[PDB]
Amino acid sequence: TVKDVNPHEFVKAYSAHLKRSGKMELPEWVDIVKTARFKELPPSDADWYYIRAASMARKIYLRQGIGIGGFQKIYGGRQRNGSRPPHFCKSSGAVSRNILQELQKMGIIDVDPKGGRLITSQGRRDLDQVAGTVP
Amino acid sequence: GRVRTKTVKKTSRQVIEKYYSRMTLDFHTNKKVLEEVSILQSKRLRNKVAGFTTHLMRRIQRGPVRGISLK
Amino acid sequence: QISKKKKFVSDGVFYAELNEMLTRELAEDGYSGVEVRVTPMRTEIIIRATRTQNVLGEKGRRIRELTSVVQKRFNFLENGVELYAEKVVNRGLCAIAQAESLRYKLLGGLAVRRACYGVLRFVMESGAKGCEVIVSGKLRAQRAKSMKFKDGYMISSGQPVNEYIDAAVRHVLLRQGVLGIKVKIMLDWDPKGKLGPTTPLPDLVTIHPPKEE
Amino acid sequence: RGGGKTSQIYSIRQAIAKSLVAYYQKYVDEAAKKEVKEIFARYDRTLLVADPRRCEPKKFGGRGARARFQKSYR
Amino acid sequence: SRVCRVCGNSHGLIRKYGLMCCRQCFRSNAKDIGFIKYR
Amino acid sequence: MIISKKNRNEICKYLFQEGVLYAKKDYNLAKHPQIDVPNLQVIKLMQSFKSKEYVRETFSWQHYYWYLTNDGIEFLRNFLN
Amino acid sequence: VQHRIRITLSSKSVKNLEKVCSDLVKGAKEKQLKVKGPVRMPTKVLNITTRKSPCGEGTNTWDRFEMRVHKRVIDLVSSPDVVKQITSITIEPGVEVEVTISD
RNA sequence: UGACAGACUGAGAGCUCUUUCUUGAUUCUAUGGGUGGUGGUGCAUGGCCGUUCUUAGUUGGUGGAGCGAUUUGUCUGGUUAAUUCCGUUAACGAACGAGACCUCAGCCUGCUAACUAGCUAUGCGGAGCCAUCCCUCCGCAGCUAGCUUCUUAGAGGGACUAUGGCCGUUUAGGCCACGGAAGUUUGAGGCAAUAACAGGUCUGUCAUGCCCUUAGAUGUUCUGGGCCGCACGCGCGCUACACUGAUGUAUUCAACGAGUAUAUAGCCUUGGCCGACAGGCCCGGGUAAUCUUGGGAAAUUUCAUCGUGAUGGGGAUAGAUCAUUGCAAUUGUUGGUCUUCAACGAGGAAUGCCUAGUAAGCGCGAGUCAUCAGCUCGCGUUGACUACGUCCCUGCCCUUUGUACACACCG
Ligand SMILES: [Mg+2]
Ligand SMILES: [Mg+2]
Ligand SMILES: [Mg+2]
Ligand SMILES: [Mg+2]
Ligand SMILES: [Mg+2]
Ligand SMILES: [Mg+2]
Ligand SMILES: [Mg+2]
Ligand SMILES: [Mg+2]
Ligand SMILES: [Mg+2]
Ligand SMILES: [Mg+2]
Ligand SMILES: [Mg+2]
Ligand SMILES: [Mg+2]
Ligand SMILES: [Mg+2]
Ligand SMILES: [Mg+2]
Ligand SMILES: [Mg+2]
Ligand SMILES: [Mg+2]
Ligand SMILES: [Mg+2]
Ligand SMILES: [Mg+2]
Ligand SMILES: [Mg+2]
Ligand SMILES: [Zn+2]
Repeated sequence: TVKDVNPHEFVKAYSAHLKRSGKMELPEWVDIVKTARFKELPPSDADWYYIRAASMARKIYLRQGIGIGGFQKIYGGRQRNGSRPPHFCKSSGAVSRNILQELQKMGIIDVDPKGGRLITSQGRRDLDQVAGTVP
Repeated sequence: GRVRTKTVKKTSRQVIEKYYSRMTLDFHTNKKVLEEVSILQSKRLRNKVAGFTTHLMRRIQRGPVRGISLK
Repeated sequence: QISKKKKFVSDGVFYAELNEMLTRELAEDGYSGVEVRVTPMRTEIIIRATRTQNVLGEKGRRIRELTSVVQKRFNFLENGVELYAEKVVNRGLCAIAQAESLRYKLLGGLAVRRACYGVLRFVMESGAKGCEVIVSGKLRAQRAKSMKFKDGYMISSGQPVNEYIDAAVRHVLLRQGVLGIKVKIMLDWDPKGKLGPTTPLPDLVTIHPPKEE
Repeated sequence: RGGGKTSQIYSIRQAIAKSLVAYYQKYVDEAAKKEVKEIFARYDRTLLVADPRRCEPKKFGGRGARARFQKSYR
Repeated sequence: SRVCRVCGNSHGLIRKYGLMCCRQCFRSNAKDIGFIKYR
Repeated sequence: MIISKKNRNEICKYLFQEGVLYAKKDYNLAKHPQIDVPNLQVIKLMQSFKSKEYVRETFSWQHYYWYLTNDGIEFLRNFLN
Repeated sequence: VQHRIRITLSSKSVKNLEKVCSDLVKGAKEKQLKVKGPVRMPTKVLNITTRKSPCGEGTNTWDRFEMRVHKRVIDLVSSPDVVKQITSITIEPGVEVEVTISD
């Protein structure tokens, strides 16, 4: 299944799935937002939203009940403060919330009582289907 | 540097004198014997005193020796 | 509701504050310790001193006052906090009482060396392994000097210092300056527990004599 | 679990090695576990024995176990 | 607006765990409170 | 010190019932517990009774412990009792 | 008639705590009660590092102070009166006894 | 004694004045005397700390030598990290320091246990699939455990140089080696002698002598300013000078700690929604192995973009603007957004720290704290080069020796 495929080629395969599998909405700020306070430029690849989606539905598929203030820590990283020492900074909550809301508006994941987000039965199904098709 | 100090050396000789018969040439049994005859405040002190008594018996079983007076 | 960390820290702070109080009142009384034992519904606070009559006073008016004010300051439930007055088993093996004695002799005007050897001899006659008395300050002169009086066994490094040494520091407000008294007392091995520590010195050996049959 | 990436890899190494030794100990044979023990312990003695090396604590007067703050005289 | 409970001083105050003592009074009373020097 | 007769009256009645008293050093606390007064007067009339040895004082390291004395109980009885 | 009684003990000294902790367990072993304990919880070390000098001169040297706090739990099934019969023996100084009723 | 309206005032200080209500022996006036003082003096002191001093050193009793100061003991030699030990011996017998000791880390499928730690099996739930079962990956619940390996913390055990070889009075010891978790005292700390310093601290202490002041105050409190000012010299540092890299994806592995009734949701904050960020609103947990937090850290790994260019290295200086904390942010508290793109091309003479999970690299926690960490104290992560010596330089210990030094060669 998903743990038998390398997580790089799998995310490439899934992020190609959501592309040619129907569609989802895409905000009217996707081309301008940096995805993190500490980032320097927006994501280099124009097809990053889908990557960020395919990489992100694998998080809920291997875990259970992850909020947004946990995804911000997931995709946060090192922030360099110029002449002061660098520290750890969290990414932006707007993209994190929006991709989950879209996965809801496709039925891959759903919000969870007791808080958090959980993979759906059908969302589990297509992830293992696509996993079956990765070299 | 593993020089044994005065307490260990003195106690080793002075326990050799009192019980020559109940000691032997094995370290471990000598450990137990020394635990059955004297009151020491650390396991490391016991292991050190028993280690100095065991080769003292090896050289006693070899030949003569200084101040300890075996009957 | 209070956590465990803050509970234990407050307990220790209470004991520190209480003792640093009770060393002001029971000064010319031989004060020698306080112990806070907590029972259900009650907290016993055994004061111990060398002259229990003095802390008790006349028909216990002083102990009544102490109980009442300890209750009121530290917001104990009323009638929940009580004080007692035990007496130190050996006055001559406690450096708090001995330092206070020396303090009072000094402030009386007694010559320094006479008082210090008096303290020394009393501690040695009460069965202590050794004693050390340090007196420091302006003794007879404008330059400060210190005199050390020693006797018997005395150890200063390692772990047993904590359990085999009883030490006390006390100021003297003699005219024209301040004197410092340091009293160190080496206690002796007492498996009973009444007079000294139970565990022997880390370098001490006991070969049972070779019984014969 | 625990440690870092290299430390986890070495822990897993030791896990396969000691697990195989214990399996041949308890279920296969005492002689053919000696075999595999000798092949494992001729290559590297720390597929079976772990490193007692730990991170030495830090002491004041410098930022590190052994390093000290740079000293200036004038 | 935050002083040592033992001396009412304003510098080197230890507010951790709720002590509220200055760094010198805490040293003088550390053993009585129960803080042991192990290492 | 300028204190109303009512305020000192309550300081003496509370000094009566138990005989013991404490303040803190916090100056201008503005409401002593156990009795109604800004905690300045309490200190400042114990500062009088100490001078007349009606009360024996322990500075308690700047925190003010007061115990009524056999000499001052006889004075204070003729005052509110 | 049988509840779920949890008795929690805290101390600064290991041995004085473990004496009482064993005493309770054995006092509840004579009554053929279900004693699920003692459960040991991670020692909490309260640490304060302070400069030795009062005046800031010389080598900067520190002393690290520590309070170890130990947390034991004993589990019982009984009525609160039988346990109060048991947790009424002589308790060493410094030990906290804080019996409650779990859900 | 308290107070209205204007002046007085920064002031809504009845401070002071115009006006006369209010209040009653608490006050006022002088003498005396106390009191306060982060006032002076650390060269009057106490306590504490640092250093001499990281080394092995120090001292009585009795006896010996000397007129005496003094000396021996406390030593020729071997040995030790050690005034450690063997031994020698006008000394014998002892006291401290070293060691022992205590803390942490290292081993234990052995003991005690554990629903506030989990692993295992079985059941039900999902998803894949030669599909019906089996197989794999997760979820969930218990009277599953002949469960405690992993986690926690208690009791103990374990190493003693024990065994072997060689060197050595073939003593004390030393080197080598199998074994072993471990064979530098296993590693790292805590503790730590005599004698001393005119070392630092009166600005920690209602610790303190003396002096000074004590009302027109050096007391206390309020308001505002400074402590941060800037031609310049110095010390600890942070960021770098790039490709063994920067940027942008994907990927994802720790430990030590922390969480005051914190007001009526409040300290740490999960979860949901709004927002590009900053930040906000709502429903909540936790006084805690229970909730934050299996602490989903960074360096690192991965695939792209850059291409030897003061470049996309570097991020100083500065403009505009938003938000947060706080009673108040101005000489910007701090955090965001866009813009501005300085020196710096691996650094002269000099100089510091370092011998293994160490140096160095990387981030995290706590202290300070309403807000502010380039600091300090800890913690894990990645993990080497070199040496296994010497007394050349800087010093230290012991002996012999010279001395016109004794405040002692800074003589
Ligand atoms: Mg860096
Ligand atoms: Mg002032
Ligand atoms: Mg001085
Ligand atoms: Mg001094
Ligand atoms: Mg002599
Ligand atoms: Mg003589
Ligand atoms: Mg003579
Ligand atoms: Mg050591
Ligand atoms: Mg001082
Ligand atoms: Mg001001
Ligand atoms: Mg420095
Ligand atoms: Mg850049
Ligand atoms: Mg990168
Ligand atoms: Mg500031
Ligand atoms: Mg901080
Ligand atoms: Mg600082
Ligand atoms: Mg000459
Ligand atoms: Mg001369
Ligand atoms: Mg010269
Ligand atoms: Zn203080």
